[PDB]
Amino acid sequence: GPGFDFAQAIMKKNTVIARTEKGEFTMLGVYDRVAVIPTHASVGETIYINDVETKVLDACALRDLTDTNLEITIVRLDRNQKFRDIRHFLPRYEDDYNDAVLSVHTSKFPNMYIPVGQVTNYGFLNLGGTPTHRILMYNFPTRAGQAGGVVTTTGKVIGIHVGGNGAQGFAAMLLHSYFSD
Amino acid sequence: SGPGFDFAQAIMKKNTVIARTEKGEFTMLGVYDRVAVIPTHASVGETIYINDVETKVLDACALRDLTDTNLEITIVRLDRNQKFRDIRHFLPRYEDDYNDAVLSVHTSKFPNMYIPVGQVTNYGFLNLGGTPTHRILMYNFPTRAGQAGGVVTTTGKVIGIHVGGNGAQGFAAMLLHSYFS
Amino acid sequence: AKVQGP
Repeated sequence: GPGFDFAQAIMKKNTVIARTEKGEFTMLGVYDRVAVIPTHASVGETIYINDVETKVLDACALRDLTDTNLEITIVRLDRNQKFRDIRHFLPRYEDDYNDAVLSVHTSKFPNMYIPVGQVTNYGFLNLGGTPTHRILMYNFPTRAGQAGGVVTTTGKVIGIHVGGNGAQGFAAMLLHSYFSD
Repeated sequence: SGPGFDFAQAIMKKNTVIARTEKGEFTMLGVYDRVAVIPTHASVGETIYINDVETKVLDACALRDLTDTNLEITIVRLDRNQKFRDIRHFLPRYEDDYNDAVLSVHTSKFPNMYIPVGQVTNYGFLNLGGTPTHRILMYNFPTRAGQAGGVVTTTGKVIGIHVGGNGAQGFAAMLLHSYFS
Repeated sequence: AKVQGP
């Protein structure tokens, strides 16, 4: 299929298993030594990348123009490998999507590929008492340990999984402007 | 682990078709020759669409055990020219529990789905939609409608096909080598 | 449990 082949290429080439004090997360490498992870991971001065302690050169919890949390934390890693540049796969603006796939890879959820289908630009969301913006929503019974999962469509990496409420899953948008220029 | 995911992918690529009956699309596992299996509640008829190709059902057998209790497995002989790769040597010979299992589904609704469902436990009994059923496997994953027929595998073992769920757990009918002796 | 076909 078209979605699965692309999703698997992003997972194999541009993801690592990140482990913080909060546990295991799927982490997407975007370019150079820059990666993203849900802010609730509570990243620190060091982080385990595929079971190798790695120095965190920089970490920035993103906020929008309204100073509202986006639940995405950009991380610059002190590692030898450089991520393949996938910024041209990132959407340029907020949108809705169809035929989306959620891909997760952790010790608990290894090689998980879920066609979630329709993805809605929900926008505002109170995530555990924290106002959040730019949230995508899909119908999927979420479970703990999937935070950081990559949401892709036909040829685009559109967001990362940040939470859910039993029957719906929520992802933070990935936008080209976050990493460009 | 990669072996499990790779094995599941191989089974799906070589030994599965999209079967459509009057009830909808099911994941169908090919076992050997022109023999395949599908959950009995799919209501196989004189004809069945195999990847959108009307195929005559040369014979069908809804399996029941020595107690005349439903097993939810229907063996079907298909009038086709292609021959399924013989996978009967991957079928367990007796009832057992398994670890690190994968549920794999392929339909128009769930294309190329791969779910690490974890530990699998066998129960002699399940009341499936009011129908007493025997030789059942349970896993703790919120499976949903449209996944019936999905293949349950571990590395080197094709152990069952998905048949139902309760919202929080999934249930598969067990595949045994003696069914295809 | 309930049969979970299409």
